Amino acid sequence: DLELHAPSYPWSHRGLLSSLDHTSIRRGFQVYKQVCSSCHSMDYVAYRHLVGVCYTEEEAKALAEEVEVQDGPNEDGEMFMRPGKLSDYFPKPYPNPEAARAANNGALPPDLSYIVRARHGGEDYVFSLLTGYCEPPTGVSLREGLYFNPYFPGQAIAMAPPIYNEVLEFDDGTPATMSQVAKDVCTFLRWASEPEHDHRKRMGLKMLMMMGLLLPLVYAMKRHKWSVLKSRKLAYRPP
Amino acid sequence: EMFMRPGKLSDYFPKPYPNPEAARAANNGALPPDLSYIVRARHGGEDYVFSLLT
Amino acid sequence: MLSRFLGPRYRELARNWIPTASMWGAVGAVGLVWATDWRLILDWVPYINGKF
Amino acid sequence: MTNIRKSHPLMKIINNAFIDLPAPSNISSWWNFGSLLGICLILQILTGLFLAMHYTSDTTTAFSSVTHICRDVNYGWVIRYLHANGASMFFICLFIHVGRGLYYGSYMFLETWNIGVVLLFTVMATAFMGYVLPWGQMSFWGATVITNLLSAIPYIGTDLVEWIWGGFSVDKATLTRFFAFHFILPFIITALAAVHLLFLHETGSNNPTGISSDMDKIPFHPYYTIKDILGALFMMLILLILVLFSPDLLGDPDNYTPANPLNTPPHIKPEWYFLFAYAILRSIPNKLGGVLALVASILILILMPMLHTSKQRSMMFRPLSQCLFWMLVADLITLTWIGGQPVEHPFIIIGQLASILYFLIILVLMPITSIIENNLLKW
Amino acid sequence: MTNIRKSHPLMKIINNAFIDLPAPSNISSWWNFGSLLGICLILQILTGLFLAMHYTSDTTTAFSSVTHICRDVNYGWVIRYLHANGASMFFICLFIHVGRGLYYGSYMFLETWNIGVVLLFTVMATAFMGYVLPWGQMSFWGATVITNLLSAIPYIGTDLVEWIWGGFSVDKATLTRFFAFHFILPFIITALAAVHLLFLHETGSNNPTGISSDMDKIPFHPYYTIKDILGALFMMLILLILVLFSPDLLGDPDNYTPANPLNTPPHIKPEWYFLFAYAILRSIPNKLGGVLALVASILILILMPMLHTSKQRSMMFRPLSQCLFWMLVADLITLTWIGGQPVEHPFIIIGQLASILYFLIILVLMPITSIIENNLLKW
Amino acid sequence: KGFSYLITATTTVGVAYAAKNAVSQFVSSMSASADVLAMSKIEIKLSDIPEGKNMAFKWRGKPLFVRHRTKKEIDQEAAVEVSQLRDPQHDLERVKKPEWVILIGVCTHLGCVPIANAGDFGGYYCPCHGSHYDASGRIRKGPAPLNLEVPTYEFTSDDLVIVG
Amino acid sequence: TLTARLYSLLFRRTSTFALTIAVGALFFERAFDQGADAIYEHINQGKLWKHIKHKY
Amino acid sequence: REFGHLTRMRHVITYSLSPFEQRAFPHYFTKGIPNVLRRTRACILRVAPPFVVFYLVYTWGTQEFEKSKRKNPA
Ligand code: HEC
Ligand code: HEM
Ligand code: HEM
Ligand code: HEM
Ligand code: HEM
Ligand code: FES
Repeated sequence: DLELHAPSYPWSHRGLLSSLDHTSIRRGFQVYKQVCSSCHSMDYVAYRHLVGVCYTEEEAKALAEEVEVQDGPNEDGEMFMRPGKLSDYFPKPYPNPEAARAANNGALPPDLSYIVRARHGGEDYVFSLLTGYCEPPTGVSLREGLYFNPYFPGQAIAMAPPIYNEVLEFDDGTPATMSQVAKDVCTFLRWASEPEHDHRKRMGLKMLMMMGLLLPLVYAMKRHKWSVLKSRKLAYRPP
Repeated sequence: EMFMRPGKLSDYFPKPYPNPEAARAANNGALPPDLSYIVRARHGGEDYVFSLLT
Repeated sequence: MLSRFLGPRYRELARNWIPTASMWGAVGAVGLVWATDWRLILDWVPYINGKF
Repeated sequence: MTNIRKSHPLMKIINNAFIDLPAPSNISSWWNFGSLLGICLILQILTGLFLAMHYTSDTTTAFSSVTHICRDVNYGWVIRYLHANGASMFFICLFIHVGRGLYYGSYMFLETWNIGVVLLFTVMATAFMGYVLPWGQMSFWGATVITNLLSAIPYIGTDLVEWIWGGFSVDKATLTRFFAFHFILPFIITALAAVHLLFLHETGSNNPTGISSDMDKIPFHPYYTIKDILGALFMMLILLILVLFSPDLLGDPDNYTPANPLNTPPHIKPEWYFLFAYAILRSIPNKLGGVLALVASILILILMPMLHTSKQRSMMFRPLSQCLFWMLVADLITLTWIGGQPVEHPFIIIGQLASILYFLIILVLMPITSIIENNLLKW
Repeated sequence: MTNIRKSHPLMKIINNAFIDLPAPSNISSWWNFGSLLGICLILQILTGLFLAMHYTSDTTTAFSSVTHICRDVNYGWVIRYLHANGASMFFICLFIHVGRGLYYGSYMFLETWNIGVVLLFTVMATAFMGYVLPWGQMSFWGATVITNLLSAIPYIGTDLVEWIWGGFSVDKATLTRFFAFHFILPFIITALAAVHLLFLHETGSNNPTGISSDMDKIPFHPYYTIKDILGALFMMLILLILVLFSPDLLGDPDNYTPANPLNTPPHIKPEWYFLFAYAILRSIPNKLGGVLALVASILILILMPMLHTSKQRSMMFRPLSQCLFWMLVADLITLTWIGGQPVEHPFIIIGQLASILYFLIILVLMPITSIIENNLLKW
Repeated sequence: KGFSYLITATTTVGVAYAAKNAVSQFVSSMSASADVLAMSKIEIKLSDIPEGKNMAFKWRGKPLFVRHRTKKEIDQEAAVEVSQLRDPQHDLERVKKPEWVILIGVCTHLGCVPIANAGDFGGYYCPCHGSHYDASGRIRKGPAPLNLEVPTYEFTSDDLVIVG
Repeated sequence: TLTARLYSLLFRRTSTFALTIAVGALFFERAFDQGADAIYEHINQGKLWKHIKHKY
Repeated sequence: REFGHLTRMRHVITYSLSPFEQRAFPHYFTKGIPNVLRRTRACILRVAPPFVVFYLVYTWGTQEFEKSKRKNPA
């Protein structure tokens, strides 16, 4: 039984006021769209979100133009194809959950829009799950078509090994190391479930300094006003 | 796949056209209004619709 | 009312309170421009137009 | 002619309630948690309204609406996490306030104490309603378990669960009625808080020493306004740290998964501020006994004025009772932790002992200890 | 020993409010409407809660949810039509109350009068906002027109309509924010009504004669409870007559149609209680002047305490003022009828003339008639 | 007094900054969200639309026709008078650049979509109740009460024309 | 003392006190925003979107 | 309960000074630190034990859970 608690990796964003690596965010969106998007969905995160965080405006426009998404009723009422735009959400795999479950043996690939914020462990858990596939030990022979992942609850996951070495050619020129790919996709997922991380830490900085000023001054005002009470020399002169 | 089964008491009334644009393109471009609230929506009530049909 | 406020000492009070009320008005105008971030006014002032 | 502060109708009430109210001169910081609570209401109500302007209560789109709030609305995540962590701080301040009232003998104010118990029940139900609204896995399943808990009532029990819970399971009707009740209740809380202050005012306030402070009353406005302002700013510090560095620190990650009636999460726990009762529910094996013990865990507060045997209202000069009170607090944290953990061998017995010790302190140990100290002080 | 009625704080407040409060004996039925309003408030709020328990604010479910309430929900149609006709009856009582205040010089209670004007504003806003919630053709289209009226405001005005709409036009964001504000506002109305009652209770009500009735005052509980009971029963008689025999009488049938933004309705009109000020808006050609006249048509109530010049507070002894008041009432009826009708010949000229006559009577004819009134009585 | 009040002044300016930076957050929250900004008010069209065509797109909540009005139909629109039109609207205010016409795609009679290159005059025809429309964007006559609505389009960079 | 001049000029009148507070807010918002943003970008150099657009 | 019907007091004199003449922090650290140390010495003797026994209980429960959840040789 038991379960591996994901080791606390030294993420660049793990700092109290340290942000995400936006280049890593772009390289992690690339791996998502290349291998992850073939079976997983991101729903809420749309092509418009990528503008200003990982991709520029025209790059995101081209990215949305590459994929064809399904648009509403035709002039005859036919449900037709159409090139994607920024307003469009991330295109999804097999349309209904039943088809996704049937195609992928009997398991539903969860949406990654919140997967790094819905699992106890977050980025550490996701990174360990991806780079943790190991040969099953003695006496724990699993099904056919199943794969032993110690970090997965139940130690029996339904993934064909997602990230293997030299799978995707990064546009920047970074090597296709399995660790590099896993780190990039993990950072992308952390951005995906927390699309305010940069601005949240900015507000944290501003609030910290603002009230590092405010507390001493408000306390000084309180002591200034209360100082009359805290210096009342009393007396008692009964006859 | 979307499978077809015999209707039951749970189901609402069947919709003759799959989507409204199909209905308009089928008839003349006009849309047959939903008959559920048609009487309560036209000034005159039933006396209106009857007067139309006759 | 009309006549009861139309007295010499009342205009004396008005003259006395013109500065404080007038520059309370300036306080309010500056506060409004500040709160709304009125670019029509804030553009001309130095060192703040850089925010735009 | 005359001062408007003490002549205008509304201004008279404001003056004699907050400006010139004679308050004890030596109230500690613990009393300040009163004002914070009220602030923690307003600060959280204003946020709560702004989510209501982007949250659709339909089950098929509640979670997507919440994600749209956190992802699309201008500064929506600020409002959402401020709301959640403000509820958490509201419960922190409520527990601290009840601890203050129990400690310094304020529970001898009777009417204010019972009104406070009613307020506690109302807000504690309101938070449970609010947790369901995002329609996450924990939201749906915790609502299922907590509502099914009511089925232990004899005879009419199931029928009541047929009524409150909408029949069926936790489904479309349940979400809408939970939203409506979640919206209406805090205004009732506001009215009851006004009644709470109204009952508090003619008695004054209980100073830490427990003695009457009628010979040292000071005006409220010059001192306690700025004191509670500083306290509210400290509460702002804690709330902003929570909201802005670890937004989901006091929360279950699985709530960020859309509710699915086809999969029970591995752990089914309510929010952290409910576990102190949840563990009690697990203490008694019987379902009805669990309901009764869980309700009595909060109903025991109104019995405190009756169970006061010490001749001293306060607790500053009662060291033996002080040890008992701190044992009670430690037992509360132990119960919370036990409720957090699942039901195996190491936790069942600890939870049972913690609940027994809780009740034994409140009804048995504290009055006997007070009598012992009265004897030990020649009275 | 002392009376719990007048020693317990809550009971003391209730006693001084409507148990032992002195009241004029010659109070006619025209004052009963006050209590009726309170009843028509509570009977509204409760019903609203139940409606909020089966309403999903969204452009894809609002009409469907309302239909589901009407048909499927056990006794849901009665709640829905109860709500609509209760809002209509609330406005009937509000208009009758304002007429009573004008007639018997009740605006001499300046603070109560101003608080009443604020309450009236809030009620109009609440009803306008609530009529959007069913999301019918009339709801959406009227909302578009009324909110777009704010575009006439200089400078900021255009941005405001983008702010209120939550975007480029009335859409789902506008619907949900309207739902949230429609929820919150009635409790603000309740608080303002409490303040309005406090201000009135300070000085006491005014009898139809206008002379002070301090010499002849009767306790409120033995008499003016059962009379208000009878008034509320009569109001219920009318209201359930409307709900149970002609449910969609005042409401436009076009609401019972999904809100399609591709088809403008034949005539866009607000409620019967909104058609008078909307006709005033129609009368003035200039857009900004139209909004100014619209807001002034209600804000002019605040000027009434200043415009009174006759030495008699009430109107029982001022027949010329009575004729002027009835001319004003007929003018308001004409405004409502014109607002119902389209802006064509001769409705344009009739609406314009009646719009001028409204302000001309309120600002000019009444004070000049009062001067002639005083001159006719040696004083 | 100067020092004791300087403490208060600095406290007050800090509180004012915080109060603005909170109330502005709330006010902008009630303002238009990002989705409507990035889905509705962006209507760039490439000049791929050739002469004499009406490829129509469903933007905001209505379709819109991008007419490539050629010289011929331009001079029919010029020749057609203004006065006897039901709601007189000359082609000048109807459209800025003669070669391209931007207008909504919902006939004002009861809705639907007017099919192009029909309606006796030539431009548009709503077949629901047979309302023919003026090619410039107006209506010469018919069941439809008034002319087709024209949006606040902009003609900048004709190759890439944005509609507001 | 400079503080004496401050109290005599800008602090004696409560209305000019409000004016001083308002102008102080005017300058202080911009100063704090610029300083905090500069600190933020200094800590996370080569990580924010502002530090990477140069390539694209 | 407003000022005036509060209590009866005689021969009590209270001396107070203007807030603009006293320093707002008279001997802040040099006097506060001994007082805080004294308060801690007074309260910790009765405050600490119940909280520390919670810590041993928590550690014991955690190790008991982990050892009972482990496999036994059989
Ligand atoms: C061709 C199929 C396929 C590919 C490629 C794939 N996945 Fe999955 N994934 C699945 C299936 C099937 C499941 C369901 C297994 C289960 O029940 O947990 C799954 C489950 C997951 C889970 C849920 C684990 C949990 O805790 O329950 C995460 C997280 C996940 N995938 C991330 C990824 C990431 C990150 C990548 C690539 C960078 C990836 N996947 C590539 C098919 C795939
Ligand atoms: C007693 C006071 C209240 C408490 C303690 C409270 C608590 C909560 C909590 C904990 C949630 C879940 C938040 C989350 O899971 O992220 C919630 C949801 C919600 N509450 Fe409240 N609430 C209160 C009053 C109100 C009020 C007055 C409103 C409306 C003005 C409101 C509107 C909402 C809405 C719309 C949601 C759903 C959106 C969301 O989950 O954040 N609540 N509430
Ligand atoms: C809705 C949340 C609550 C609010 C807004 C509230 C408000 C207040 C306020 C402002 C005070 C005065 C400050 C103080 O003495 O602490 C107070 C005092 C008091 N409250 Fe509450 N309260 C709340 C909940 C409770 C609860 C849960 C109880 C306990 C059952 C309670 C019982 C008391 C008592 C006994 C006092 C008197 C304290 C004293 O004078 O020593 N209140 N309340
Ligand atoms: C001040 C008293 C109130 C007035 C004047 C008022 C007015 C209205 C009106 C005119 C409608 C539209 C009725 C229609 O569809 O024809 C409406 C709908 C609604 N109101 Fe209210 N309302 C009041 C109080 C409340 C309260 C307190 C709530 C919340 C508890 C509420 C919730 C609703 C809901 C959910 C709807 C939509 C259902 C429907 O339209 O029938 N109302 N309101
Ligand atoms: C929210 C709706 C309202 C409620 C619940 C309400 C409540 C009451 C009640 C119960 C009375 C005593 C009975 C009576 O004199 O009729 C009263 C009196 C009064 N109300 Fe209102 N009122 C409301 C709206 C208004 C409005 C719109 C005005 C006018 C601006 C107004 C002005 C007055 C006046 C002048 C009196 C004193 C009448 C007299 O003493 O003869 N009220 N109000
Ligand atoms: S809708 Fe176009 S002709 Fe009737």
